[PDB]
Amino acid sequence: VILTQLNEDGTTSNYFDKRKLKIAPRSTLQFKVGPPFELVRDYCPVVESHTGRTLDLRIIPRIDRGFDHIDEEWVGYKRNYFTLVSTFETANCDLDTFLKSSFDLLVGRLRVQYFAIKIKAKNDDDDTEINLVQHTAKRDKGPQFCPSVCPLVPSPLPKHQTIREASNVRNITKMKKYDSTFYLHRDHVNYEEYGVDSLLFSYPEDSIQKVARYERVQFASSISVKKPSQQNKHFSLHVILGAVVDPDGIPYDELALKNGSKGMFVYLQEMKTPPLIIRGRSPSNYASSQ
DNA sequence: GCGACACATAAAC
DNA sequence: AGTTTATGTGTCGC
Repeated sequence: VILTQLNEDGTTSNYFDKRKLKIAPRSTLQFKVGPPFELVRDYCPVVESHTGRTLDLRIIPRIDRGFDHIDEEWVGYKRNYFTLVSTFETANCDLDTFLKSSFDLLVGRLRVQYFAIKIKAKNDDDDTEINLVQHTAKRDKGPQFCPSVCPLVPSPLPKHQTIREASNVRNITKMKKYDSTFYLHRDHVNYEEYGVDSLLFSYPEDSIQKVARYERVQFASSISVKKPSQQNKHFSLHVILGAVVDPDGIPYDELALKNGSKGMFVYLQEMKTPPLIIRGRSPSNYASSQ
């Protein structure tokens, strides 16, 4: 009934079929590593502004809630939360150096203001985009919102156990414990060490995330989970790393910029999951029917 | 099949 | 040690 795999950090992922077994909502058995991500492609090259060195980039994503591996399929539930986390790394540049440097897109050179991640859901068979929604912990007693673009600096991805532990922390002392893992506070650096043109100082806010954490995520309530043939639709979750540039023929999305104008999120790299099945609200998707 | 409201139960403190 | 929080899911009414 429960199939167990050891995660990288020694925690377990415990896969079970909610059609057959009901587990408590706050059980640690609801936390588990989801499907592994794969490269879709690399897009615009990025170079350091004096050396000309190409910046090596890699997205490091993981799903930590919401998906079970059940007989060779990855299965989620429309009504339930998933968690998708991601960082990125720069193989050839340590963070401290990276933040003092400046970088251009090779298209002919657009200056990078900052790096950021976004996520999307798609129908994996036809590339149609599917809406995602997020809640706060208050769920129906708080607002609903669509996942946002997350400015980020390079960082290792926290272990599954760390994401689990930090999921519902309010206590101030405990929050302090995790702060350095999730945030860089630009207002606490020595400003005299940095040039006006430095990458750190073109980030839009002082509080800069080191990890993009999309928690309490669902597919939009209106998604059809089956095809007309009654076969399951196949979905995929995508993570896109971009460079945000000032707007004034390569893939990009428009972005609501800080100063009011509309800039460009220029694609750098994209990863996606294998095909995903989503179980809808039908009673037959739950053990209560049996 | 979906929005709303309800109940239940382990985590968080 | 008890209370509140957070979240899977049961149920009602259209």
